Amino acid sequence: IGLVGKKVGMTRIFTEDGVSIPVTVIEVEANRVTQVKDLANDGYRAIQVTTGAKKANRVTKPEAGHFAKAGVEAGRGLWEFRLAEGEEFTVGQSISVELFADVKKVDVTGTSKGKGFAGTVKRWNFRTQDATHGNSLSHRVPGSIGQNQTPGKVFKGKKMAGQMGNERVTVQSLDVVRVDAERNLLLVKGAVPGATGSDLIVKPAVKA
Amino acid sequence: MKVRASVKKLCRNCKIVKRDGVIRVICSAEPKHKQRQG
Amino acid sequence: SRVAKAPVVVPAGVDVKINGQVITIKGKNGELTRTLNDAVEVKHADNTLTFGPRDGYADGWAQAGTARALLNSMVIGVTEGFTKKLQLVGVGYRAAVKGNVINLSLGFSHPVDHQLPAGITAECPTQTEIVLKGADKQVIGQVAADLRAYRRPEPYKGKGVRYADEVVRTKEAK
Amino acid sequence: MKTFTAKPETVKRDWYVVDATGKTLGRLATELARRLRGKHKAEYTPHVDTGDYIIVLNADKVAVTGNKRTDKVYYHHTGHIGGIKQATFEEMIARRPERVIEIAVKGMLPKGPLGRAMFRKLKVYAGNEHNHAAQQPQVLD
RNA sequence: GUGAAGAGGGAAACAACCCAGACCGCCAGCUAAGGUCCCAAAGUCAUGGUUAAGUGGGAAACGAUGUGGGAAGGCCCAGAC
RNA sequence: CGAUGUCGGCUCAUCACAUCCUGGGGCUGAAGUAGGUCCCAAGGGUAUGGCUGUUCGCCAUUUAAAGUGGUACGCGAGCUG
RNA sequence: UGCUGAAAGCAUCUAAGCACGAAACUUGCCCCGAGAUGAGUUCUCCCUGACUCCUUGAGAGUCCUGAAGGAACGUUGAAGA
Ligand SMILES: [K+]
Ligand SMILES: [Mg+2]
Ligand SMILES: [Mg+2]
Ligand SMILES: [Mg+2]
Ligand SMILES: [Mg+2]
Ligand SMILES: [Mg+2]
Ligand SMILES: [Mg+2]
Ligand SMILES: [Mg+2]
Ligand SMILES: [Mg+2]
Ligand SMILES: [Mg+2]
Ligand SMILES: [Mg+2]
Ligand SMILES: [Mg+2]
Ligand SMILES: [Mg+2]
Ligand SMILES: [Mg+2]
Ligand SMILES: [Mg+2]
Ligand SMILES: [Mg+2]
Ligand SMILES: [Mg+2]
Ligand SMILES: [Mg+2]
Ligand SMILES: [Mg+2]
Ligand SMILES: [Mg+2]
Ligand SMILES: [Mg+2]
Ligand SMILES: [Mg+2]
Ligand SMILES: [Mg+2]
Ligand SMILES: [Mg+2]
Ligand SMILES: [Mg+2]
Ligand SMILES: [Mg+2]
Ligand SMILES: [Mg+2]
Ligand SMILES: [Mg+2]
Ligand SMILES: [Mg+2]
Ligand SMILES: [Mg+2]
Ligand SMILES: [Mg+2]
Ligand SMILES: [Mg+2]
Ligand SMILES: [Mg+2]
Ligand SMILES: [Mg+2]
Ligand SMILES: [Mg+2]
Ligand SMILES: [Mg+2]
Ligand SMILES: [Mg+2]
Ligand SMILES: [Mg+2]
Ligand SMILES: [Mg+2]
Ligand SMILES: [Mg+2]
Ligand SMILES: [Mg+2]
Ligand SMILES: [Mg+2]
Ligand SMILES: [Mg+2]
Ligand SMILES: [Mg+2]
Ligand SMILES: [Mg+2]
Ligand SMILES: [Mg+2]
Ligand SMILES: [Mg+2]
Ligand SMILES: [Mg+2]
Ligand SMILES: [Mg+2]
Ligand SMILES: [Mg+2]
Ligand SMILES: [Mg+2]
Ligand SMILES: [Mg+2]
Ligand SMILES: [Mg+2]
Ligand SMILES: [Mg+2]
Ligand SMILES: [Mg+2]
Ligand SMILES: [Mg+2]
Ligand SMILES: [Mg+2]
Ligand SMILES: [Mg+2]
Ligand SMILES: [Mg+2]
Ligand SMILES: [Mg+2]
Ligand SMILES: [Mg+2]
Ligand SMILES: [Mg+2]
Ligand SMILES: [Mg+2]
Ligand SMILES: [Mg+2]
Ligand SMILES: [Mg+2]
Ligand SMILES: [Mg+2]
Ligand SMILES: [Mg+2]
Ligand SMILES: [Mg+2]
Ligand SMILES: [Mg+2]
Ligand SMILES: [Mg+2]
Ligand SMILES: [Mg+2]
Ligand SMILES: [Mg+2]
Ligand SMILES: [Mg+2]
Ligand SMILES: [Mg+2]
Ligand SMILES: [Mg+2]
Ligand SMILES: [Mg+2]
Ligand SMILES: [Mg+2]
Ligand SMILES: [Mg+2]
Ligand SMILES: [Mg+2]
Ligand SMILES: [Mg+2]
Ligand SMILES: [Mg+2]
Ligand SMILES: [Mg+2]
Ligand SMILES: [Mg+2]
Ligand SMILES: [Mg+2]
Ligand SMILES: [Mg+2]
Ligand SMILES: [Mg+2]
Ligand SMILES: [Mg+2]
Ligand SMILES: [Mg+2]
Ligand SMILES: [Mg+2]
Ligand SMILES: [Mg+2]
Ligand SMILES: [Mg+2]
Ligand SMILES: [Mg+2]
Ligand SMILES: [Mg+2]
Ligand SMILES: [Mg+2]
Ligand SMILES: [Mg+2]
Ligand SMILES: [Mg+2]
Ligand SMILES: [Mg+2]
Ligand SMILES: [Mg+2]
Ligand SMILES: [Mg+2]
Ligand SMILES: [Mg+2]
Ligand SMILES: [Mg+2]
Ligand SMILES: [Mg+2]
Ligand SMILES: [Mg+2]
Ligand SMILES: [Mg+2]
Ligand SMILES: [Mg+2]
Ligand SMILES: [Mg+2]
Ligand SMILES: [Mg+2]
Ligand SMILES: [Mg+2]
Ligand SMILES: [Mg+2]
Ligand SMILES: [Mg+2]
Ligand SMILES: [Mg+2]
Ligand SMILES: [Mg+2]
Ligand SMILES: [Mg+2]
Ligand SMILES: [Mg+2]
Ligand SMILES: [Mg+2]
Ligand SMILES: [Mg+2]
Ligand SMILES: [Mg+2]
Ligand SMILES: [Mg+2]
Ligand SMILES: [Mg+2]
Ligand SMILES: [Mg+2]
Ligand SMILES: [Mg+2]
Ligand SMILES: [Mg+2]
Ligand SMILES: [Mg+2]
Ligand SMILES: [Mg+2]
Ligand SMILES: [Mg+2]
Ligand SMILES: [Mg+2]
Ligand SMILES: [Mg+2]
Ligand SMILES: [Mg+2]
Ligand SMILES: [Mg+2]
Ligand SMILES: [Mg+2]
Ligand SMILES: [Mg+2]
Ligand SMILES: [Mg+2]
Ligand SMILES: [Mg+2]
Ligand SMILES: [Mg+2]
Ligand SMILES: [Mg+2]
Ligand SMILES: [Mg+2]
Ligand SMILES: [Mg+2]
Ligand SMILES: [Mg+2]
Ligand SMILES: [Mg+2]
Repeated sequence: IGLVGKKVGMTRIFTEDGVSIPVTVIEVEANRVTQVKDLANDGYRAIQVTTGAKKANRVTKPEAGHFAKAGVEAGRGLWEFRLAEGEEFTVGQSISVELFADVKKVDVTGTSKGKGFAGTVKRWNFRTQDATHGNSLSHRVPGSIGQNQTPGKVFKGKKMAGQMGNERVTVQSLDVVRVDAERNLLLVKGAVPGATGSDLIVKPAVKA
Repeated sequence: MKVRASVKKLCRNCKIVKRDGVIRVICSAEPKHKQRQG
Repeated sequence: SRVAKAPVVVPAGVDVKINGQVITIKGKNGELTRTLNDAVEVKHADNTLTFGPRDGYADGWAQAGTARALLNSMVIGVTEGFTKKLQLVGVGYRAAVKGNVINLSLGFSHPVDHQLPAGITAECPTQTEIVLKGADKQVIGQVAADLRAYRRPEPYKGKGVRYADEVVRTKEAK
Repeated sequence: MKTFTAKPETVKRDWYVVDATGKTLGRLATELARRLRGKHKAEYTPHVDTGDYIIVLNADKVAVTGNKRTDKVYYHHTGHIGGIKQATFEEMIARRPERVIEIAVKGMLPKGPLGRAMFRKLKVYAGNEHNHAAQQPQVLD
């Protein structure tokens, strides 16, 4: 199915033969089920979960009630996962990191680090025009953005300057290294999106 | 096969057929005489 | 026209039924069903079957003459049961049947397990020969055509899967 | 002497059902578009939406002559750099059977606010069941 | 001949093509070109055929047991193809 | 003509298919390897240098390939000159 | 490329019918996405006081109540012009 977990930086695991494998330390606390959606009411089968612990004043009543419907404590944020027909869960159940004990690889989804207003050099890997040889006020500019009279217009999806990052991105089929049950951790090989403290939706690899 | 615009019966065993709109000249003796179109 | 004007004989122990246009012929080998074309009109007249072209429709004789020649084969199928004799030519080529799955080894890196749709009875008198039987000419012919299509005759040594009746043109090296 | 024009407030709109099973697409779509517009009514006014509400159930079972089941194509652009998407009459029914009658009627209705207003009147459906039992939609042929 | 110096209806849009020459008004009727299932006024008109290619709704030499009409020309009961 | 900046390069591209590579097929004077030609196929990919303002071209060395064209012989209120 | 099979005693992949068949096409993978005005669904939360007036209209008031929640303000951020 999948679990929600905060990103807690990166380390490396030295294997006894020698190889130092770079790992991202994902803390994955008891992900507790707030709601179970089904075909009769909703038209699809899914589960809504929660994690962490939000201060009671910060949780509003429309969500304070929503948690009382289930019986669980008010976790910070809510996320949904689609069920793969066979499995079925109940409201108030606590899903832990032990689900990834069996799996080998995982897709990790997160929110990428915000680079703000980025230019075409950084954003789209555009080439910087000649830094000298007569160049006038146009080193890092995009150059042309179209043709002439024929279109007489710029085409849609033209690669231009704009907001870069702060977008949800997915890294697929990262190899799981260690699944720590006692500290509630999930060590995955490589790097996953977002900064330390950003939330990560970790789930089993669709590309098997 | 050939896709010439003027297919014709080359040898004796050549046979004209209209498959899916297109005229074809299928042959038993020589596969060289197999030809489409026209 | 000419085929259409030649009644199909129906031997004893061959239950024929005409559900409007949907024909059902049951026999000893297998029960066969044929959804026939709307332009054809078919009836029972004495022992034999009759196939008439419908008035109003453009191409009748062509459609009916087909029904005739189909049901002719359909009656022979349920009575006798058709067979096809395939042979595998070339060293290292092997054919062995386990149940309803033909294990073809045809010089590949993986032994090819061909499945048999419908009532098709597969046999092997020798290790390099496949004799398969059944009710329909259609399914037999197709199965045979796939079993062939895995390795067609090489026009040099005649290597591959061949029909027994088929002649193959080989040529010299140049 | 100031001839009659149908005043919206006074327009008494009616509900209908049409089973499109085995019907010719265009010949259905036409007779729909004539009704939706309110041509059949003797108080027809071109600037007022006088026509009737229609429910077209069993849209997927609509019939077409010749080889148009495969040959008839429905093109549309995505508004993108080189994005021209086509879908044949089969492929269209495989994904979205409502779109077939929709597009066949929309082309036959006028183009503009009232034309879009008289499209809304139409209610296409893939399944035989319709949830507009509340209006007592009478049978039309 | 038309435009130039002529509006109006038709030919999708289209000075010169087809129809036709605006003195002004009317919420009258008959017709021209061109049209009459829907966009859009009027035939889902009548009868007899053709077309199966979506031809109609761009094109040649040449190619083809497509498919309709015809007018002829090669054989039978010694039974031809 | 009361001004539509004309070659080449850079930057940025986009479409066509008459396909250079990669994918699927027919024939072959197709043993295999490698071709030859033809057919369908536009998803993606498609050199770096020397010389010259060059486009092109020749040459050196790579590459699976180093496609042919349209886009004001694309692109100067984007650069160069 | 075939299978069965006429029209056309046969023959032939097709006219009924039936199987295969590619980086193309539709999905599958990632992202945005109910302003999808056709504005979908689920879930939770909150408001349960009176009087006038008239053309008794989806009306206009007059005090009284001000909720859920939001915005504003502050400290700010691996968010950001
Ligand atoms: K607030
Ligand atoms: Mg619930
Ligand atoms: Mg759904
Ligand atoms: Mg606290
Ligand atoms: Mg408080
Ligand atoms: Mg808040
Ligand atoms: Mg969310
Ligand atoms: Mg989602
Ligand atoms: Mg996310
Ligand atoms: Mg940031
Ligand atoms: Mg960069
Ligand atoms: Mg980068
Ligand atoms: Mg550079
Ligand atoms: Mg540079
Ligand atoms: Mg300068
Ligand atoms: Mg300067
Ligand atoms: Mg400078
Ligand atoms: Mg300046
Ligand atoms: Mg310019
Ligand atoms: Mg324009
Ligand atoms: Mg891996
Ligand atoms: Mg050609
Ligand atoms: Mg074909
Ligand atoms: Mg594309
Ligand atoms: Mg003059
Ligand atoms: Mg005029
Ligand atoms: Mg005029
Ligand atoms: Mg006009
Ligand atoms: Mg014209
Ligand atoms: Mg003109
Ligand atoms: Mg005009
Ligand atoms: Mg005239
Ligand atoms: Mg006059
Ligand atoms: Mg005059
Ligand atoms: Mg006059
Ligand atoms: Mg007047
Ligand atoms: Mg009169
Ligand atoms: Mg009149
Ligand atoms: Mg006329
Ligand atoms: Mg006409
Ligand atoms: Mg119009
Ligand atoms: Mg109009
Ligand atoms: Mg008009
Ligand atoms: Mg009309
Ligand atoms: Mg009628
Ligand atoms: Mg009639
Ligand atoms: Mg007729
Ligand atoms: Mg014509
Ligand atoms: Mg043409
Ligand atoms: Mg000719
Ligand atoms: Mg000819
Ligand atoms: Mg004829
Ligand atoms: Mg003729
Ligand atoms: Mg005749
Ligand atoms: Mg005559
Ligand atoms: Mg005659
Ligand atoms: Mg000037
Ligand atoms: Mg001037
Ligand atoms: Mg000027
Ligand atoms: Mg100029
Ligand atoms: Mg110049
Ligand atoms: Mg240069
Ligand atoms: Mg250069
Ligand atoms: Mg570029
Ligand atoms: Mg093309
Ligand atoms: Mg060529
Ligand atoms: Mg090459
Ligand atoms: Mg490759
Ligand atoms: Mg291959
Ligand atoms: Mg090839
Ligand atoms: Mg090949
Ligand atoms: Mg080869
Ligand atoms: Mg090799
Ligand atoms: Mg050679
Ligand atoms: Mg080659
Ligand atoms: Mg050629
Ligand atoms: Mg091509
Ligand atoms: Mg293209
Ligand atoms: Mg390309
Ligand atoms: Mg492309
Ligand atoms: Mg494309
Ligand atoms: Mg694709
Ligand atoms: Mg790319
Ligand atoms: Mg390139
Ligand atoms: Mg060079
Ligand atoms: Mg030098
Ligand atoms: Mg070299
Ligand atoms: Mg090489
Ligand atoms: Mg090579
Ligand atoms: Mg080469
Ligand atoms: Mg080329
Ligand atoms: Mg070129
Ligand atoms: Mg152009
Ligand atoms: Mg051009
Ligand atoms: Mg040019
Ligand atoms: Mg030019
Ligand atoms: Mg050019
Ligand atoms: Mg230029
Ligand atoms: Mg160019
Ligand atoms: Mg330029
Ligand atoms: Mg500038
Ligand atoms: Mg200078
Ligand atoms: Mg100079
Ligand atoms: Mg046959
Ligand atoms: Mg004939
Ligand atoms: Mg055959
Ligand atoms: Mg299938
Ligand atoms: Mg298939
Ligand atoms: Mg193939
Ligand atoms: Mg493959
Ligand atoms: Mg594949
Ligand atoms: Mg690939
Ligand atoms: Mg998304
Ligand atoms: Mg959304
Ligand atoms: Mg989403
Ligand atoms: Mg909504
Ligand atoms: Mg929304
Ligand atoms: Mg908008
Ligand atoms: Mg919508
Ligand atoms: Mg609605
Ligand atoms: Mg009250
Ligand atoms: Mg009151
Ligand atoms: Mg008033
Ligand atoms: Mg009110
Ligand atoms: Mg009131
Ligand atoms: Mg009130
Ligand atoms: Mg108060
Ligand atoms: Mg108070
Ligand atoms: Mg207040
Ligand atoms: Mg207050
Ligand atoms: Mg209070
Ligand atoms: Mg408050
Ligand atoms: Mg509050
Ligand atoms: Mg909020
Ligand atoms: Mg706030
Ligand atoms: Mg705001
Ligand atoms: Mg602030
Ligand atoms: Mg600060
Ligand atoms: Mg700051």
